[PDB]
Amino acid sequence: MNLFTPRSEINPTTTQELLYAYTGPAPVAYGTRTRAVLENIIRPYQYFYKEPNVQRALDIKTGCKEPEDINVEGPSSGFHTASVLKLADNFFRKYRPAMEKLKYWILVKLPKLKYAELSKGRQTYSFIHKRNLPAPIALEETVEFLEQNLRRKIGPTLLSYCQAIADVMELDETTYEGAETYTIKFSREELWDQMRTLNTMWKHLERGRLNRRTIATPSMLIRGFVKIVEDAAKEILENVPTSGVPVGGEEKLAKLASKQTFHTAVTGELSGDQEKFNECLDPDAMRLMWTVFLRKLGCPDWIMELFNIPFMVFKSKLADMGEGLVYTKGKLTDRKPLGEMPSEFDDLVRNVVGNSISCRLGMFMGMYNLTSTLLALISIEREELTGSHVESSDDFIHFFNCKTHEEMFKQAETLRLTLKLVGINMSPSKCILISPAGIGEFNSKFHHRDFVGNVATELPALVPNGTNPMTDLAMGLNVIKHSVNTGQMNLCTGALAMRIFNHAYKYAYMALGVTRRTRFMEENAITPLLTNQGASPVHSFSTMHLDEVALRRHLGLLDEETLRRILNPNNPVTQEDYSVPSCFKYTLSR
Amino acid sequence: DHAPQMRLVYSVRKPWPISMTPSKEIPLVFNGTKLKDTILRTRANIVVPDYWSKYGSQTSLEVVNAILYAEDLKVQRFFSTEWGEIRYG
Amino acid sequence: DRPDHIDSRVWELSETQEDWITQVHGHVRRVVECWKYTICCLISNMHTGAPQYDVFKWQDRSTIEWICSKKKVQYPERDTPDLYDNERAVAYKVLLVSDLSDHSPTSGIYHDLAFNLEGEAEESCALVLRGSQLQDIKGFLCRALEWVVSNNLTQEVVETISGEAKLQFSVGTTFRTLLKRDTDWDVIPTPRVEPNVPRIEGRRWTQMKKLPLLKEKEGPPSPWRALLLGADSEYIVCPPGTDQEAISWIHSQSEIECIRESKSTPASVITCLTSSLQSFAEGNPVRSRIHEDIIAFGINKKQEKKQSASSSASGEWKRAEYQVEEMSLPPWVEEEMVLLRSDQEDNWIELEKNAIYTEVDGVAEGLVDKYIEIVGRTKVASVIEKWQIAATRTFSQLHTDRSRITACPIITRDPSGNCQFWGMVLLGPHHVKRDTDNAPLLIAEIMGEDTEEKYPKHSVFSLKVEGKQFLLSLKITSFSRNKLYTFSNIRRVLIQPASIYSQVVLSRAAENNSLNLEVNPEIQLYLEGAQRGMTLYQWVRMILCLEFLMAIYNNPQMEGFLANMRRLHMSRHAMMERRQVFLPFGSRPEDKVNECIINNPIVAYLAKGWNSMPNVYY
RNA sequence: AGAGAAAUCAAG
RNA sequence: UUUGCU
Repeated sequence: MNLFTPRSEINPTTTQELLYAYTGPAPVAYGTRTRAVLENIIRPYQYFYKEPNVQRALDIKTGCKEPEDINVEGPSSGFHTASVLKLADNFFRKYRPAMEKLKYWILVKLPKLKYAELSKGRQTYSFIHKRNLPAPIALEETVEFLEQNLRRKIGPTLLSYCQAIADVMELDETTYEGAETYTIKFSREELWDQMRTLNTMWKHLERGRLNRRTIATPSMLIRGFVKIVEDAAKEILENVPTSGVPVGGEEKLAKLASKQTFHTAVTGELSGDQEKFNECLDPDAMRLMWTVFLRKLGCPDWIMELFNIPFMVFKSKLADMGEGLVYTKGKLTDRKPLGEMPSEFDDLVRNVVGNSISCRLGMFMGMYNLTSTLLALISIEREELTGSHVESSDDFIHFFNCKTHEEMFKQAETLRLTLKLVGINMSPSKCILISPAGIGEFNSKFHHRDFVGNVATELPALVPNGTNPMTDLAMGLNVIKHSVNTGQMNLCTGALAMRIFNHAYKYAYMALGVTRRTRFMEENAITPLLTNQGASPVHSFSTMHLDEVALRRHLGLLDEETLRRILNPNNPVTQEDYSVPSCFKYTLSR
Repeated sequence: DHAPQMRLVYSVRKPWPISMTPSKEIPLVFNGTKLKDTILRTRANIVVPDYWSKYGSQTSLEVVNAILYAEDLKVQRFFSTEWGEIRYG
Repeated sequence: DRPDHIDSRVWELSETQEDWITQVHGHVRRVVECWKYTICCLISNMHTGAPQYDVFKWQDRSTIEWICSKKKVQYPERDTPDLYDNERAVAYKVLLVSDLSDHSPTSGIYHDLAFNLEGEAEESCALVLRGSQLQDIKGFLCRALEWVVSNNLTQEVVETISGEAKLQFSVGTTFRTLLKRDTDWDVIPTPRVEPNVPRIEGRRWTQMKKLPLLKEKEGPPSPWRALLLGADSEYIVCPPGTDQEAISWIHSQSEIECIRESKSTPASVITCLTSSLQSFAEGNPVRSRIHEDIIAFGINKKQEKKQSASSSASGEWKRAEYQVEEMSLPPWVEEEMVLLRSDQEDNWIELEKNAIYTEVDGVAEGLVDKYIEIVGRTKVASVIEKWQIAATRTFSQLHTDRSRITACPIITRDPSGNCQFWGMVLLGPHHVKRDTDNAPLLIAEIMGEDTEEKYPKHSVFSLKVEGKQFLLSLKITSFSRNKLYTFSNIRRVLIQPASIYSQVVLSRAAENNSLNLEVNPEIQLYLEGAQRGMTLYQWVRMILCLEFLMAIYNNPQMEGFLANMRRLHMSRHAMMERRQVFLPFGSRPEDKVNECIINNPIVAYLAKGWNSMPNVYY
């Protein structure tokens, strides 16, 4: 590790990219996820009271509590209603033009949203087939079920989809005609349970953690409301300087890094992450914040009901427990659902509903990212906190500019306390304040003085995508160029990545050594003229964006006869991608 | 979708990886190498594009220029630009 | 009193064109009408020689009649048009609506030119007009919307240009009952509590005076656990030829006898190797199952262990708890680091150079060439090539279910063409249904030296080829397909050390304002104490070796350790600059680091390296 | 046996 | 399933 700590030429911040092993295989999660899911579900209740009382905390509907119950030494799970109201009002009053842009989105963009965009999400657990299916098929099935049970043609607009859902929910019972004609029945309670059931799954390939953690997805019946709320959150977040949303992070971080006083004040840089970020928030606080925003916006009442419905359904959620907890009887091993045998999660046995567990507090990762970020950001608004703040969901960096060290420490503790106030706990061991400011880390970007190194979380897969030679070359060069101009690779590393990708791409298409393709080209005297044919590369660091065929033609490496043979549209081999069609644009069988 | 990415090397090395439409301009065998498969679109091997590049049916240069105009514009724009003395600082 | 993008004459005319105070909207109506007339003026400002168009609205009916008589058109009184192109003799009304696409035909008398609120226009209308006027209209409407949002008139403007909206959502009664089951508030929450932010008594922030120490675990030294070997990898040199010829040559001249037998890899398993080699010499990498294969690839071991466990079913069910066996930094990590940076007589990184067209291209290619020359002739490069070849050949045989033993030789070639047999990888009978399934492998490799404590589970045999002696280590492994694919392109490990080298060289060039691609200054590091630094080339080589080992030993422990060590690296950097590090209440980053120090020998090596550095800066 | 890590493969 | 990335 001392080898990664330079003391000359460069600094440890420069070598921060060495503290990465993404070139190795990412870990995977094995077998049952029930333990992780139950731990995530039980964490909120153990933190609600300073003295862990899970049973007493299992009856709380709205996770609201007085400031006397907020644990300032450990994680807290509740929220302060009055604090949430006042902070949301302050956020509205500060970023008023952002509120105006949100109102424009609501009064113009929101009505025209098309429900087809709902078919671009994770695999959905159909409430009829009882098995996960891709998003488009699940959307089609849900739409057909709605039309069959309502006897109407649901309009293309997304609000029509949401109103259709809210109407079917009024039906005392529903039926679905399968298609293979098999009938399926639903009681109002059964459909309500299906809609409020979140299906869990391991988060695979997640680097940077020792323990595997799960994620959850909602049903297709409530995904419309979730999309509406998330789009509104994105629209508001795009117009605030405190957000970490995928915005011009270079400009934002450079602007905050340049911030300095007249050299007499005290500057501090606090880099941190929130602990149990999802496992402490309460949807009631989120919906109250949204309601405050909308009411201050002068929005109609049906808009507020539409925005509140998804959080209401999330409050009465049902988390899928997976397969069960593992038990051993001597040398055997068996999975058993919670309830049959004693376990550390016995307190939650009363919440079991079939194979799903009911929980009102807490949240699951991967459902409300932008709303959680908004909830975190509203906390920062108050007179005490006069510093800058950037938040990307669970990561955050704050810049204090105070008159004295005492004011800086008071502001830091006030920031921590306010986050606790809205239900967000900064991981004390993961929070570090440097004074004077100048050194920090945030969103895998490491800032030192006036230099921000954007360390890539993952290396680009420097291999062909598998579509076809021309498309693969174009995509790979584009990926390398994007990773270069984002600061993740300088010119030398960009050229090296180009060479590595070139070698991998040539190998994948049998052009590097003695193969069937090269043997055929040698026997019949087919001089290699393209990169995938074995010809020397024509692209360079400066020409990573051009197309290979045009570049070769301009440089004289391709002749009019070869171009006419290659670019003949009558060849039987024919099928952002800007590769011109050619005989080398074939399609693989399987 | 990493599935095609991890299947390319195996896919390319299959006996008949390429799928192409039937066409008599592609011979059954050339110099002792089987090109197309008359299985019950048809299937061809990875050497078919190279054989075409060497012996395909040439098209009019007008079609080539029409196809390549968009990318040649960018190539010419790049090569026409003049880059000043590279600095260090 | 007026937007900065509104002129005076148009403003005064709009104020006097109608009685705006008797309508629902007293202000925004004037603004939108002025916007329409300003668009008309801007479009009519341009010319071909005559002006492109001409303003018609807001003028007396006399000119309307004159134009109708002359310019071959008729204009009624109800909805007077605004624009008319004489070059095309077509009448257009430039109306702006919020609906970018939905433009219902109000009338079929003439074509209608509907424009978006943000500047856009219809689907098949902007083509007729030129480009500059479209850009002007876009900019004007963008500025209009900017002013509207600045003055909080979004809803008023939407009402003005869209009439009135409607309640497009409603919630039933039973659905409300369902929704209000698990929350104390109604669908529209109205907590009857005055908004207020209370004051909470927190805890003070402690200073980090000294950097923490990482726990060093005790127990058996960690043995080698990578897929293949590292610095202890060798090869047999064979005459040039195909893989089949090289394997046949190896098989013909080979007397294999066990030196050291491990219980995990019984010596009988050697029969699975030779029988495979022979088959690969005859042109059939896939071979029929034999008796020894059962032990080699754990065939039916699932049922065997199921029965051996059910035999002890007399007991009570207990919550299955797991224990990961702690282990200490084995002594072979430093030896591996030393041997990985040893020199080689050949360059093992032969990547085709890119083309050079620009000075930047030349500089980049020079930097890459220098880096390859620096790290190309090291043992680590040869081991990387061996790993990549082995992983590729093994992963290419996992795309179809197979109940027969496959042969995947590890053979490279020197520039002269001589074959280099690093070893062999036999793939057992596999049925790949999930991409994360563990395929069974019997991996044989050529070793340089054998250590029982380092390779406890390997069986080492002697191998005599034309007099020359070699050690052949056999290991019964089970490896994931995903990890095999990841190692199939392990060549990416060369990027990070390349990043460090290029950054150092470019920093020196900037400081001197003149690139020197042959500079290797002294890098001061916290070394044992005998020396106080290293050259840039040696440091790059050491970084490459350590990064290769980290990639090979990348598991959740390594990921967590590296993720949680960045905080302490930043803290050390801050202390080195005489900055101050402050911590919240009950903070212990060292605990987060220590949670991930259990088994990984490379993690233990890095932790020991961290502990050796000074933990106080004065 | 083995791979591995908080629980799964070593077929069905 | 025929076997050649320094």
